[PDB]
Amino acid sequence: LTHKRRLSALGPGGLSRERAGLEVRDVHPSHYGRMCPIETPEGPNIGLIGSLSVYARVNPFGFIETPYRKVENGVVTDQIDYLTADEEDRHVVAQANSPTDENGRFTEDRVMVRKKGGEVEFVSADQVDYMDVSPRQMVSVATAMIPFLEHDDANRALMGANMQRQAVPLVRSEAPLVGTGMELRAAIDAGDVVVADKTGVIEEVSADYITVMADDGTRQSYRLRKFARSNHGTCANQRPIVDAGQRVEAGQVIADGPCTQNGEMALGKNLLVAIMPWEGHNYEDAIILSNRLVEEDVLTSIHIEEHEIDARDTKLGAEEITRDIPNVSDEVLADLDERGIVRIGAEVRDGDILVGKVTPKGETELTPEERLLRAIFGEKAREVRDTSLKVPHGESGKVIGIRVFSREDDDELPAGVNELVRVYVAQKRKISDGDKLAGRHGNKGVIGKILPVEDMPFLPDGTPVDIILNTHGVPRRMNIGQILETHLGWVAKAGWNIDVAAGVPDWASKLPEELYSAPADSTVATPVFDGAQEGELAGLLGSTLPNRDGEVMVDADGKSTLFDGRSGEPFPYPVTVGYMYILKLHHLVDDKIHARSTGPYSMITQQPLGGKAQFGGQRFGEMECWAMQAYGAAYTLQELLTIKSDDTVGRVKVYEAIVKGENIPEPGIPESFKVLLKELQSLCLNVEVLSSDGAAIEMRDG
Amino acid sequence: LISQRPTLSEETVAENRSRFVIEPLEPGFGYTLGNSLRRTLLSSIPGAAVTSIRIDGVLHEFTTVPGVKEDVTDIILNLKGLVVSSDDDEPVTMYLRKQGPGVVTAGDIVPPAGVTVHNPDMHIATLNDKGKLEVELVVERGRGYVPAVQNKASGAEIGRIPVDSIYSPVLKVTYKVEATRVEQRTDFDKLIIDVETKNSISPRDALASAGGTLVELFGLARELN
Amino acid sequence: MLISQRPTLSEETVAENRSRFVIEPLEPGFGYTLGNSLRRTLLSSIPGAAVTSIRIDGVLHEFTTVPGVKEDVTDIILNLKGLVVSSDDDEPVTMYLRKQGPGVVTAGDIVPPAGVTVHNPDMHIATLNDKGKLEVELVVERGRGYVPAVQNKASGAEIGRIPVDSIYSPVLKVTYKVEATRVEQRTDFDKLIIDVETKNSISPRDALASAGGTLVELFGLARELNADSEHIEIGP
Amino acid sequence: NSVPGAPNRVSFAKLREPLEVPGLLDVQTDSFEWLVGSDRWRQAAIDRGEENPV
Amino acid sequence: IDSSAASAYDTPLGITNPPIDELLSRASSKYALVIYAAKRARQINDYYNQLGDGILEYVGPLVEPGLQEKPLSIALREIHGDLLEHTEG
Amino acid sequence: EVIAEHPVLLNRAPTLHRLGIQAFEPQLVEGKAIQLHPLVCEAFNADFDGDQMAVHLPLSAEAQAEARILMLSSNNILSPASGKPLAMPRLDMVTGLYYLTTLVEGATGEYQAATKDAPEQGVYSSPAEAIMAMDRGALSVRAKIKVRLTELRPPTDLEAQLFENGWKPGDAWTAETTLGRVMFNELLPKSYPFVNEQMHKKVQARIINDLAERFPMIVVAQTVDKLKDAGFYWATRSGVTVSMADVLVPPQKQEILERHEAEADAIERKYQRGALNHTERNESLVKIWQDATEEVGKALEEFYPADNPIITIVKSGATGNLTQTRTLAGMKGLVTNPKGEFIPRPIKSSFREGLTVLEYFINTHGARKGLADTALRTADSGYLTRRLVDVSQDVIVREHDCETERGINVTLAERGPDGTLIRDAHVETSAFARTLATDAVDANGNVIIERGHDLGDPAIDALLAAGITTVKVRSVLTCTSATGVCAMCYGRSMATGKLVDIGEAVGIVAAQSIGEPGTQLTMRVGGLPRVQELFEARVPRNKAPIADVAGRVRLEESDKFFKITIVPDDGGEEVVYDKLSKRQRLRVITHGVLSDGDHVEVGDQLMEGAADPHEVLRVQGPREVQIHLVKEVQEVYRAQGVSIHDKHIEVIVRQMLRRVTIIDS
Amino acid sequence: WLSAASFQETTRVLTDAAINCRSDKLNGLKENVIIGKLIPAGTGISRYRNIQVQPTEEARAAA
Ligand SMILES: [Zn+2]
Repeated sequence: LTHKRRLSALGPGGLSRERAGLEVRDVHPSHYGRMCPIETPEGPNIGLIGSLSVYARVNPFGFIETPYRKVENGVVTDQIDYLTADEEDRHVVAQANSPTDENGRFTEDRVMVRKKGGEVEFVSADQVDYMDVSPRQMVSVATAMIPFLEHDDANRALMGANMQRQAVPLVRSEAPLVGTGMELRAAIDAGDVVVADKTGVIEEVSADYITVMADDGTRQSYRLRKFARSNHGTCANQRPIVDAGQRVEAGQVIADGPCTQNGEMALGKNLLVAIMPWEGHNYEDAIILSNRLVEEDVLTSIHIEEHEIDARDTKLGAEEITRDIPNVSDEVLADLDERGIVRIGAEVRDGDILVGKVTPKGETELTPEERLLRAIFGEKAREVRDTSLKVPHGESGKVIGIRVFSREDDDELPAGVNELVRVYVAQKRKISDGDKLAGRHGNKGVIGKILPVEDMPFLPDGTPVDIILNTHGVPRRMNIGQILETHLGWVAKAGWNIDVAAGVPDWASKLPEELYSAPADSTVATPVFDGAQEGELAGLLGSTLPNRDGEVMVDADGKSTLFDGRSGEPFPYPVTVGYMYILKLHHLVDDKIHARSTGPYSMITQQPLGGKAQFGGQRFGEMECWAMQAYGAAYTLQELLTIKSDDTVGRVKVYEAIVKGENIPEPGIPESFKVLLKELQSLCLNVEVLSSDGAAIEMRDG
Repeated sequence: LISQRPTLSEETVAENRSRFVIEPLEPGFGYTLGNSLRRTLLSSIPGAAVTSIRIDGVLHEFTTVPGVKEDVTDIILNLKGLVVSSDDDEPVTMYLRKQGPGVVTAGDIVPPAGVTVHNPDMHIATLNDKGKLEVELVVERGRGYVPAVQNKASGAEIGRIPVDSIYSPVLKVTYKVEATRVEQRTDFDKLIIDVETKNSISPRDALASAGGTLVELFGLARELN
Repeated sequence: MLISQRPTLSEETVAENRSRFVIEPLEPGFGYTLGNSLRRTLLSSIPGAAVTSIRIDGVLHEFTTVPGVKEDVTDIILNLKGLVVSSDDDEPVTMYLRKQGPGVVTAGDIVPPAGVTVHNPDMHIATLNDKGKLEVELVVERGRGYVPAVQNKASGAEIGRIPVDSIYSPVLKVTYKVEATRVEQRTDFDKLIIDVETKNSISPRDALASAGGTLVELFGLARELNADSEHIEIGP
Repeated sequence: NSVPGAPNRVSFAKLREPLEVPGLLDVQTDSFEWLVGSDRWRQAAIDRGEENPV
Repeated sequence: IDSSAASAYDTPLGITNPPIDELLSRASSKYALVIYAAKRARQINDYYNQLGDGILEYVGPLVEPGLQEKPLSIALREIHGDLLEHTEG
Repeated sequence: EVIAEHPVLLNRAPTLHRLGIQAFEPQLVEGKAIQLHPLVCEAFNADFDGDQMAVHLPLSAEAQAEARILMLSSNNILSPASGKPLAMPRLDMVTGLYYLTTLVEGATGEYQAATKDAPEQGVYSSPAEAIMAMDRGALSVRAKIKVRLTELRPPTDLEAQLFENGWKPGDAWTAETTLGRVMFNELLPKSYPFVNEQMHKKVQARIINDLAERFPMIVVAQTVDKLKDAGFYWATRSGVTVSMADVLVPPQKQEILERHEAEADAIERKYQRGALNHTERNESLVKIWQDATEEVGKALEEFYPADNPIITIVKSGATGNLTQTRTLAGMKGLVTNPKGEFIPRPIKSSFREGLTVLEYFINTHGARKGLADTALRTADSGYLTRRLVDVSQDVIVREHDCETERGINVTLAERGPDGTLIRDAHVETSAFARTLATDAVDANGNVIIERGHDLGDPAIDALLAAGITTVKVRSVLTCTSATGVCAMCYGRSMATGKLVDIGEAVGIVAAQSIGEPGTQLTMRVGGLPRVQELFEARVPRNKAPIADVAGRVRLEESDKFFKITIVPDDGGEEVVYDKLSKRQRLRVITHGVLSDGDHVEVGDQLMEGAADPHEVLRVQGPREVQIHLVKEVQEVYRAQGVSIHDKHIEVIVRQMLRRVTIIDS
Repeated sequence: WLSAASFQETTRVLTDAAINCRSDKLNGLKENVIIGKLIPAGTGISRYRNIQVQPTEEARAAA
């Protein structure tokens, strides 16, 4: 949804990320209601990419318009006019939070308005000629889903929106206890939810199809996507939320999507959080999790990977997909069917064969030792080379789907390709140390510890906390909105009943009549710039209802007396506890860990490749060389440069010495220097290495 | 100096809840005893749980059964809430099989002699006129939390679906001290510990098992001197 | 159930009365429970005797200095609170300490009554001046743990009494630490290290044995609800 | 309210909304249907004041 | 005397078992110590990889080695024990 | 078996200094994430919010020896730039060591003086008895008591009055302190005297510096580990939590806001009557709202208790400022335009109360401007560091002593009120870690410090006590070594703490030390561009011409320019200058406009700004231009609270003055 | 010319060096890094590379 609503300043006919100064990456006062000032990348593309506001439209000429309510003589009318920046500059626009009477007359004389050049000012009620429609007219869709946004700093709100776009779908979804109201509309307009087209009744509901009757007399059949891989590897399956015989309406949500519960957006989970330091395991933005999350599969996600291999036509022959595989054992080919492909449901580990392919090899002169060994054991040398599709390093899972295309069955394959086969491997990942969790207020962190249930601090009722967040990270980042959310979250999962005896309480004067009492597990909405206040929050904290034992675990200050799990003594001071909605971001250690001892190399300069997908090495750049030179470590730097990157003879000699146990030999000459010398000579430059005598040293060793 | 030894008494709060009082105790000693008992109850109480399931027409977890409103993953998530009691160490097998429209609950599982299911009203699945469910579950015994064992370890077939098993039968344990016991001095503790289980075993049995484990440990602590 | 491997306990002498016991291997999570329970039991379970109150001759109203001796009242109290003493009776007993003339009044000069003995006769208490005297009356009771100074139990019937804090426990200092070990590709087992320093009237091993016995009694009282339940069996 | 089947989520909002949130995907669909020249785009252009939409 | 016995530390663990200050006192600089230890370790490794049936020239570890102790650790222990001498170039 | 005693190198990009690559002993873990020690983060500039690290494996014997000796993390605790410790307790640990060591009046079981009926209460015979009393709830770790200590050294003052010979372990002395301070001193080495102070971060840094200067580095590493463990243990029991009830607002904020808003309304009404400009109104409103911000900040600071969880973190030195606390509870204040100019209307709402729509919009203006400027600053700093490294790389210590009598004059004290000789505020980076070139001689000539002595704090104290205000040290600027520099001229190495080893690359270290604090060098011409134009020997943007000769000054006035004529003091051709920009000011002459009739010096500056170093070199000499360059660079770097020793700047400046132009071949 | 070419303005430096027929002496950090030789600093200087290590006479006799 955010991708489709994105405004980019880069591309053909646009700016470049390098030729753009600190002039276009600014929040111009004309962006109000047209471009969101919060949601933008925090990397090198800051300010060059943005998102449309909620109410923004587009002119036929390509300009962005925003709606305003026309006011006259201090009376706010119901006529909405769409104005652009040029038309907005001429008029003076008020604020949507200005108090109005029953008809529209401003109760107060002084009104906050915006003049031509931004110019936030106070004017009389007669100068105003326009008013905003909603308090959240300046925010985008992602920024409008952050509760208590006005209590968070701009940087933390930016981070919160960016990370909220990065959540992964969990196996089971749960809507937040405290939201902003931009969850039904966002999920419905996203499109991943299934919506009934015409009113009627359900006839047959299953896990993969829904049949809907209608008053007209027409049957609508909806097919639901089940365990379908998205563009980024996540699992996108839909589940029905209706029953047979239920009567639906046109527009009613009929089947949830990946991150959707009952038609509302649900990107994370509500967890019991305690705000306190704990033995340094949450030091420097780290997170401590309970083991109940792993046991109950709270933060568990399904990831699907696709591997495709094609047998084409070569010049030396044709490539055949079969379970022959000249030189392997016999147990490797146990999960492959008659046609040489794995079986559905077979678990695959690292290095296991998925599709068995083989290619023509031609005539090659074998080593005499290999010929003698084959003569001894009888294994005849076949002129075919194994090129089977194998599971990449550090990957595993279960095979859930095989798709086969063949040219002999009239399939529109590209030229030269004869056969093609794709295999889908699905894996359930639980939460683990190194995974990144975050919140809606820009508070992120990697899990540093997963404690047992009996080690976590617990309430005097015996309820362990689910997550421990450090105290030292909140005040210096100016994102205390989470704390407010925490308090409100508790009330949401506590129920409340304001004592209306002896009249309505003074602090609850402006509360709506439906908020005077709520049951347990109820969900509340806090719109972006018009929601719960601090006094109302304190009053609701004081008005919460007891637990099943008739006692209150959290007092009016939002603090509880926790016990120590591993010691038993209660902590000397009360600790802030509550419920926070946290998200599991798409930064998992399983996709980050990489190691290599020896692998593929490059062609021109015989240096190791780069990247996890290619089993490449880590770059030892110029800054690391400076650090080594400052340390004085000449030998470490020399070996790193010579015998780990470029010394072609040195690499194999070092490997042999390590295996056989001898000393590491002396380094040679890096290949990159010889490449440089050849490139210099090709420019008609006479570069020659001189020995001590004064002769020329030839570089043609070999 | 007190010559009166501590004593333990029990009171009943509910069918699966109980409250045990230990008194008298030395000052500053109730919290540690309560925490030791709580940790032993939450960690080392043996129980029984299902370890694998096999459905008729499915081959893996990430699929769906025709005629069933819930896919296999939701069925497994529902089955992970079963409370089962077995009296046999080696694994046993239970069979569930229903056809036609209805709501397949935990009361439709027919267990062998020696295995019982304590909640024959939990929701497992729902079937329409074209839905048939036929599954077999393997019930074993153990303690703690054990993640699923893959088929490459036990050499099982392709249709078997390993399931995470939680064997702990204890729901919630808490404690509180009073420090009101008086003999000649007014600074003696009184421990009150509330235990609630999953109806598989009574709280008395869980407390007795925890006491036995702690007795063994603190006895090996003193005999090896 | 059966534990994977039976835990073992080993001692390590550090000083005349100081030891460092090691218990390993332990199932993951049991180190903390065992360590905290053992520490509390050692510190507040073993019975013992200690000096409850003192009365210094010549000091009745103003408790600032004692004539004829270099040390003041506070130094005398601190020296006496370090006096280790074993007793046979449970009711309070009275001991006398009389010294005539200059010299060092060591703890050996105290005349022990029947059933009461001292274990550090070379503990310095006070240093009298030339032609000086010191008559101190001590009250010795028996108890367990550490009790603060109980205030005078009279409205002024006896005014010279000086209540002092009573260190009944023979064990002086216990510190427990939990580390991680590995048995067989399982680097999650716990190892418990208990450093215990006691007085010279008891040995740390005997203190550990007494604490273990008391804890066994407590948890057997807990176990008596159902002796035939399914628990974890250590073995032999 | 507007959505037929919606869960009950009480709100702390104290201001009425005169204008509802528009279609969040119109920025793409409207542009493409202008490009193709669909009938609904022609009707919208005519109802907005037109001479000869193309 | 506290000043005389100011070098009172706990038992070093693992890679820090020979205190670095004493080793630095043995050698001139830290780079000299590095080359000292590296050359002694190379000599020990050559001694371990000696044919046995040829000519024995490199002296073995002058201190009793551990079970599977690295030659560099043995070299550092020998340096700390004043069992070797070196001359700079 | 194979990974035992085999060090591995850990690196985190960017590598800004040497401590970005460090050697560690590996231990197998069951996860997939590298476990990093909490005390090496500041060296790596690493936080656990998604960062990644690279691991390299040395192979040869020389590589492993270098990893063990040179690059081990337990050997590099002090910064090579300023010498301050980097592996020291920070953040949570500090809080613990704060909470442990603070003293609270009226706590449980505190010391009470003896009365006419009862003796002293709160006196314990040993720390073990105090621990046994606090385990029963009868004592607090922050209550003043009298305890008899036998294993802790007296604080260097009671030891000289109680033990005539000295204190040996087992000697008993009575200390009036808290149990937390007893525990903290149990953490410290046995021969270290009792401290008995509240552990602010400055105090901990001072203690760790003292340990590094006086004790072996293994002892320092072990002590730092003990402090880390204790701080982590006591941080979780410190009771620091963030709650909406802990964020208090001062009760007199409304009165201050109302009074200053009345003043603002008066100014606005006066402006509407025509008797005000736009700039004057903006300046008056800015001053009014700045005064309101200061008043609200002072009221908030005075209102909060000393044990508030928000105030405690800031006051302990753990992290944060008072400005952030004021913004959280109080007044946000004045915000800037997108072009960097204060907006007359302030943000009078704190983030606890909640900003409105327009205040949030202006806050977004400022925040995005800062975020976008940060990346450009980082790129410029990286480019400058690369240039500095590529310049000074032939500066390597090649000898021990060049045997030179030439040096640099360094000032210790300037005047003194009546002869007290107030110490200069910048003597730690100008006179420390240097060797004297000549014997220090004062009035009634007597050698205080001999030639070749490494200057330290005791040496500076002795020199100040003797009445000596200036000294002559040895620097790399004046060194007569053929190739490279020598160890005596460079002096002490800021990392090890002793004389620099022969063969160390001091140029790379100097370049990295200068270039590392570039990201935190906020521009206010100043900041990073000033440094870049200083190191490139460019003419300044706001060039201020200096006098060429000394003598009479003649001023000529006109429109859009001025004119200065310097008549020679002893006669000659008077120097005539050229057109000067009017948006600049003349130099203030003591008490101050340089109207006319003044006697300027040989190189006295005339206008206000920056003088080009080329004219300084041409007029005065190479020594003066060296002084000018070093002073300007240090002035730029000291405005952000960054400590860099003068030797790095001196090395870089030395590499800039190595050549002469040929005119008469 | 090797360090100057590696630093900045490769074409101008190469042209000037070719015209001047300059001869790099190969003694510095950057050149030795490029060609693969030990840098002339730290442990790579002649004083530290030529250390001769041998057991002392007493240890030789004892062993
Ligand atoms: Zn020199």
